[PDB]
Amino acid sequence: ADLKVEMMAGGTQITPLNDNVTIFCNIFYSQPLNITSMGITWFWKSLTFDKEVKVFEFFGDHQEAFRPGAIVSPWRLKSGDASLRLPGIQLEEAGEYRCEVVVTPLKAQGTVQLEVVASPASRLLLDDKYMCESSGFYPEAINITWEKQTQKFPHPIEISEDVITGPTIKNMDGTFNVTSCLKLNQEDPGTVYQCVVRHASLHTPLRSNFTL
Ligand SMILES: *[C@@H]1O[C@H](CO)[C@@H](O[C@@H]2O[C@H](CO)[C@@H](O)[C@H](O)[C@H]2NC(C)=O)[C@H](O)[C@H]1NC(C)=O
Ligand SMILES: *[C@@H]1O[C@H](CO)[C@@H](O)[C@H](O)[C@H]1NC(C)=O
Ligand SMILES: *[C@@H]1O[C@H](CO)[C@@H](O)[C@H](O)[C@H]1NC(C)=O
Ligand SMILES: *[C@@H]1O[C@H](CO)[C@@H](O)[C@H](O)[C@H]1NC(C)=O
Repeated sequence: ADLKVEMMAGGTQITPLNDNVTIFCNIFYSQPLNITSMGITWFWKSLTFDKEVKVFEFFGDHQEAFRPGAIVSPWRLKSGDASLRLPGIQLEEAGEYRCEVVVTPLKAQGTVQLEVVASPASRLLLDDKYMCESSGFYPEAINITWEKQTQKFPHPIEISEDVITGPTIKNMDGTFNVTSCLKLNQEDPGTVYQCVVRHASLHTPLRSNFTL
């Protein structure tokens, strides 16, 4: 084609909740481009609702953002960069974004999936039974385990016996919490107990420790 659009390689963009995101869209055109007579429109739709809405409409003479703070800048366009910036991205803004460019009579488009993730914060509730509460994470998938390091065997051992993890619960802001319980008793002195939280938003597991 004479007119093409390239989005993020692979089709998916992941971003931390509340960060300022830039969703890529680069224009390729085989003939000289009049950026003042071109049209760029960004659309959004939830991954479960086929309802699609406009996020930003650019026309050489004028521009309109439908989601506040959203911007495609004329200066980036000079290098064919039609990327959309969304300051302070929210969980509800995850889903699929379509970039559509029109250079009459041609039209080109590209789509990308935006995934917004929130990292869990974890805390121990030690006041027989000990708890570990992880909170404010998104998506719901999470793996909570417990491990222990004793003096006699100085290496982590995962505790599978006597661990009951409660249901994942919903927060009004759209994130989730989950609490895991460790039952003890018959223990050696100086053992370090650890609640280990694994989630997609985490680059490394979150570990919270305590001794008795
Ligand atoms: C999910 O966990 C969070 C963190 O513990 C809970 O938020 C706290 O709620 C208490 C009780 O109202 C407040 O005093 C704190 O200020 C909150 N902590 C912070 C800093 O966010 C939240 O209540 C839990 N959600 C559910 C569904 O119970
Ligand atoms: C997003 O940009 C704003 C500038 O308006 C800045 O204050 C904010 O911290 C940025 N977000 C992050 C966490 O990088
Ligand atoms: C670019 O488009 C604008 C609006 O149609 C027009 O005024 C201008 O002459 C064009 N530039 C060219 C083709 O030199
Ligand atoms: C818990 O122990 C692990 C391994 O010894 C350590 O990497 C981690 O930073 C500790 N966590 C805290 C909150 O001190």
